[PDB]
Amino acid sequence: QTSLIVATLKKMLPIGLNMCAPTDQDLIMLAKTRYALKDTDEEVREFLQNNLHLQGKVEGSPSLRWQMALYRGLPGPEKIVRRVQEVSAVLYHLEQTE
Amino acid sequence: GVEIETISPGDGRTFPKKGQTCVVHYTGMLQNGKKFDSSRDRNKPFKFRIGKQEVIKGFEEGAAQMSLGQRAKLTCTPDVAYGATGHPGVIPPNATLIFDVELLNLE
Amino acid sequence: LLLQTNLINYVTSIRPNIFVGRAEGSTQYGKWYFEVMVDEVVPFLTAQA
Amino acid sequence: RPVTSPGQHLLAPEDVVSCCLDLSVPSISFRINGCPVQGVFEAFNLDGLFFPVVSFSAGVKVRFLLGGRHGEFKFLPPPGYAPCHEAVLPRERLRLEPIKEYRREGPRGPHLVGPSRCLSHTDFVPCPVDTVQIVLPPHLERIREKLAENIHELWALTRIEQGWTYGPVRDDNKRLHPCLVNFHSLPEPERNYNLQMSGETLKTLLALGCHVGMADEKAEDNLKKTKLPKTYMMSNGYKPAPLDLSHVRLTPAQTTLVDRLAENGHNVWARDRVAQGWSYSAVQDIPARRNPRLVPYRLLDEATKRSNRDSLCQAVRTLLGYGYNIESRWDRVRIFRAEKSYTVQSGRWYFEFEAVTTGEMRVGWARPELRPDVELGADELAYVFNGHRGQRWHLGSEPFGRPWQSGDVVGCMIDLTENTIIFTLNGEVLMSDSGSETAFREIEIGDGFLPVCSLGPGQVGHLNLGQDVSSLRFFAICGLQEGFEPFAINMQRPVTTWFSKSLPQFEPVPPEHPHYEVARMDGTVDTPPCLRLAHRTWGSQNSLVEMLFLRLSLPVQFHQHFRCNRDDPEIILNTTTYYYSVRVFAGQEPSCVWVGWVTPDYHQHDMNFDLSKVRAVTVTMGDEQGNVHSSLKCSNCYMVWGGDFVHTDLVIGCLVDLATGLMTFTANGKESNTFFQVEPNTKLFPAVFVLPTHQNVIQFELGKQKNIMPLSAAMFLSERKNPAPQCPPRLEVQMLMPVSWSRMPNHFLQVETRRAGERLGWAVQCQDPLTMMALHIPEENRC
Repeated sequence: QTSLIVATLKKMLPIGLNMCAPTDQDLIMLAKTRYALKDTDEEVREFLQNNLHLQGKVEGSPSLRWQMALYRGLPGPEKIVRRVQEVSAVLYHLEQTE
Repeated sequence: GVEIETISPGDGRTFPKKGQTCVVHYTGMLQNGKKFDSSRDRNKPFKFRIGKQEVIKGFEEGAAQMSLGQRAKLTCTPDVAYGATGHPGVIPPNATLIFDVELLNLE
Repeated sequence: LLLQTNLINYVTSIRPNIFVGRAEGSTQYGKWYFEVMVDEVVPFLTAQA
Repeated sequence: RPVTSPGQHLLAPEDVVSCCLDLSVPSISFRINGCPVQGVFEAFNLDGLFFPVVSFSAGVKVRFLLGGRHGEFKFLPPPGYAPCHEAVLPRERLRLEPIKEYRREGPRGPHLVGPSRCLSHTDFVPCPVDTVQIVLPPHLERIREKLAENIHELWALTRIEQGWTYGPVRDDNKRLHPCLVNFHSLPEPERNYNLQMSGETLKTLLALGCHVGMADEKAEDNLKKTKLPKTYMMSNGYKPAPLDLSHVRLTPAQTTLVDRLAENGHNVWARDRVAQGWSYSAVQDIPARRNPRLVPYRLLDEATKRSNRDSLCQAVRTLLGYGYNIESRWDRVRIFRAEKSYTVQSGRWYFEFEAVTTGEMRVGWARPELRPDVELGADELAYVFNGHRGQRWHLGSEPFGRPWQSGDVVGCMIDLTENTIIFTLNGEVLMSDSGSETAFREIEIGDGFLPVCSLGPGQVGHLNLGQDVSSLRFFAICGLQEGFEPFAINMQRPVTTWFSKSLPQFEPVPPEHPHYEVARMDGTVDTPPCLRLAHRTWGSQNSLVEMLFLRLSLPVQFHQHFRCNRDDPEIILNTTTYYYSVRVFAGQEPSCVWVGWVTPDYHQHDMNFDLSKVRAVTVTMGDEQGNVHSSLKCSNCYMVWGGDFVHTDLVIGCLVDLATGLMTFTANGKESNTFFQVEPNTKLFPAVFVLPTHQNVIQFELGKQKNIMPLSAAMFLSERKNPAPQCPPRLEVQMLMPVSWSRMPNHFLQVETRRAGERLGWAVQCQDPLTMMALHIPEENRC
């Protein structure tokens, strides 16, 4: 059956995704992979504290170009890794229950 | 033996004279409406001189009766334009030609 | 036999919204009149008249 | 065709043209600068309505003159001809418009336009229920009298409120009227007219099927009259006293009865005036018998419809108070789709569709091989959502979503990773009745998908494939965070679109048609080559029967200028007459077959074809004195009816002489009196129209006759001197299809229209040139 918890999480997800910019896409896969193994939350936090440079370059795909147009024009460091870890944890857990 | 019809009026006072050169813009087509030549496509007026046999007889006789600035239509019989030979690859044998000639300047 | 090619101009039409016809028992008149006045024309704006 | 006129020349600045139309005897004539033109257009078809028109290319400037407040004529019209401005209908406003367009500019982008409803020439002839039948119910005679009395009181009150007072002779300026008297004091003829009118209200109620009968015998003696102050008193002592009907309430059926009683009464009056000879005009003219409101009730102004309606509503209330109670298919849709090269087979895509009207429209995704003459969603080639009433269409219909409103925008999404389609409305995902969040599922990639939409008559829509991301209005709300992308992202140029054009054309009959079959028979010693048609579902429960139009695929051409058992070799070698015949098998009614020829410009496709529906026109030329010296008949269809030669087979033969332009027909070897004539440079196709009634229908035959060549000698240059009948592969039969795909241009002409002034009229203008590269097919004479 479909519980209320998963339904409300799906409802709330889009804002969570909108919180982080597309440039941080790769780190999300990296965190998901590290969550495939039981990488303690703080262990992942400290780990990504050093590999930040691997973030996607502005030089790159056509896809990043028009997406960034939009992310800038919205009305508005360690916070970045915090956001990525938070999103990735729930993403991996939700995937494990497809 | 050439038929001439008027389309637009001209000055009515200036006519081609011996020793002059006629500058005209013309469009040619067959009797069935199939276009085969047009000087306006090349965007360059055609110049010819009377009496030196540079063009077919029909064209010269048609132009000799036109005033400066006049636009008219000409019809030429096969015996006056190309006869039973024609222009290989352009005009077939025994073809009647129709022209849309406008006289621009005389010199 | 072979297909031909050329360059041609576009053409369009305009009308006023009035309609008249002929029928048994119709309430419409049978004779009508109108005029047109031309101000400017460019005889050769392109290679075609 | 050349015409003669003084100073004959092409239209030039400062020229003025005038056109005259006479419908009593179909005739059209022109004048230029007041000089009569030497040509008239006479004897033409009258199946519709005429309108003025002008056509042009870039680089012109013209003004319309219509008289009256609009352009003033530079030459007085001939006697009996009316100015055109008098034909404006009461509910319309004069303006200049294009003709049957499918596109227009919009505030943010071009709008797509569906077909348009048009009036018919039969909409101007009234249709009253008025029949010879008379009622004369003896039981309604008393109420006829009482009704007339109250109608008079109400009328008098209406006059007196507007300042009318009594006098023995009517005076409109002083507002004196002799009818402001007691009803019983009116002159007998006026009383009788009033009684007749009351009786005809009652008779018209009965003709409309109303049941009218006494129900409350107490109601009459409980009625009271309205008591007006003395300021409503006339000098003769008369003061109106209409019934107080404030307690009366029409039922819905009675309201409907009032709405029906007034429309019929107006139509009867209209047809009476038409019989009296009056006609419609934009200005009243009593001597000319022209009245401004001489039109049927369907097309009337609301002010008068409501006015005349109230006299019949009040009448019904009085009656209730007195105790008696009473209680074509193809031009109806247009489809737009994207070009096949933009087909999509993976990813996730999004586009928007805004509805400017709340009518019948559809939108969705379609496959490349979509047919143009099948309503979207009725087959397996489309997945669309109908917004008029919440529905989803695929091989049928099912409830879904909710109906839209003007200004709403719909978002369409397709996901080829999960094979699902989702619809949204104003950013809100539409929900199925059964709790499903996806319109369709489990689809297969197949060949791909394309965006598609359709518009019904009178509808307008706006389509946005998303070339400019900022243009989208709800992409951010739903779709941006789900990984969907605009359909037209990263494109240098706007996407190309195709639409369905309803202009019938001839195409070959498919080898796999489910209803028709054509077989090629080779010649023998006794018979020539033939092409026969068969109906392959005759007599079954799902057979298809309808008019059929056929022609062969190659024409015959007339010469460029006219002159002035064995076969003799010289005669046949020097002849210019060709022959062909048609055989109709027994069991096919000859009354349902037409045989003859047709020109390359035939596009009728009529479902009730008769020889009276063939287009025709006559053009005549003369001299200044008016002496006619040339008359020509023009048409696009030269045929003879099979019923004129009315079991056993019937054979019809056709002849043509290419050197003289003459045509003749024979039936069973016997000549006929019918014949035609054409001009030097025409093309003709053999043709046959038939309505099948048997398994075996028709058979083309390509034989010959004594000293007459077969038409294969005229069709093919190589066989110009070979008298042996033939039928090469290039020769085949074709049928007429009603709809086809076509390509929308990328740019359109810009035209400016406005009212120059009271004396100058309306103006049109166009300056920017446009051109395109055309491709011509020599044999069919089209590009």
